[PDB]
Amino acid sequence: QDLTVKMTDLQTGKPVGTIELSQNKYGVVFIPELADLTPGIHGFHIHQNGSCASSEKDGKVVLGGAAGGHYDPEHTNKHGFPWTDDNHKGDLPALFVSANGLATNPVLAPRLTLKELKGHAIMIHAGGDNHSDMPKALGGGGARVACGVIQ
Amino acid sequence: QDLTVKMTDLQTGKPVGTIELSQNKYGVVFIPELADLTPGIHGFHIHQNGSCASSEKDGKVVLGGAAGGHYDPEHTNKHGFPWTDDNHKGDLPALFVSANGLATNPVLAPRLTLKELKGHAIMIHAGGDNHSDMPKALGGGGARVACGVIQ
Ligand SMILES: [Cu+2]
Ligand SMILES: [Cu+2]
Ligand SMILES: [Zn+2]
Ligand SMILES: [Zn+2]
Repeated sequence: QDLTVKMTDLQTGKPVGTIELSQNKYGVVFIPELADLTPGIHGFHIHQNGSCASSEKDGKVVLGGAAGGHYDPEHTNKHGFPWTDDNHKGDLPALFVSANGLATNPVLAPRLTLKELKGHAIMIHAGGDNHSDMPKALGGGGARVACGVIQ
Repeated sequence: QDLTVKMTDLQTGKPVGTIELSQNKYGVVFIPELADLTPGIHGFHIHQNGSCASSEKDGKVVLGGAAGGHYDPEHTNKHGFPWTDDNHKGDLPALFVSANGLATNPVLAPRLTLKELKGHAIMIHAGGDNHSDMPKALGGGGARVACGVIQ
């Protein structure tokens, strides 16, 4: 264990739980303890800016848009797998949400370190993540439903 | 990519798809392409013996029991996480099965290598995997539903 990240639903504004971040010899483990999520597989990524506030795009509101794009320190400008290097370092494996709307399945990011995560935002999307920009950009994650700033 | 493992349902005996095994700098990636599985999270582990045949335990039939216990080359005799060392090296992250009964979400095992996998069995269980022997042994995976021998 190490860091505790408070997550909040963007649409409702109410807290949905926390995610514990820990560093180990194989990378960063994300241990979720969230509730009230839509059952299924969800896009899960680290974003650039440390904010969950809404942004604005061509006259339309973007929930959690202030977080910016996917954390991409090497400027790959591509969405990929958590085990591939030529893509966003913030690409995490998808988060599993069971029928009861709970997310407790831990996940690991081999290309990340805890230290570099400080000041960034953890994002959970409505759609899944096929780890590619096609047929849909950013793995088809779609809108941002839950978000939290890494302290 | 590298190896293709044919998976078959133990109860029905009919094929359920394949799992592609590939080696990369971070470990072994398991890319599933399975169908006809019960929606939800499933225990996913590498077992000792290279057989999916049934075994016998105190007069009761054990589907896929010929596969033996979880691959544990260091004899830890404990069930754990894919990123912890003091437990079965065959402990993989859980497999996600969507509502449509399909399993396509790729998963990685940082403690494994392709070469050592040859001759072992890939197992999918009915229950999930909380990566511990409690409250239920072997992460609560329960019975074995799908199995395949690594060539
Ligand atoms: Cu994202
Ligand atoms: Cu098993
Ligand atoms: Zn990305
Ligand atoms: Zn095990």
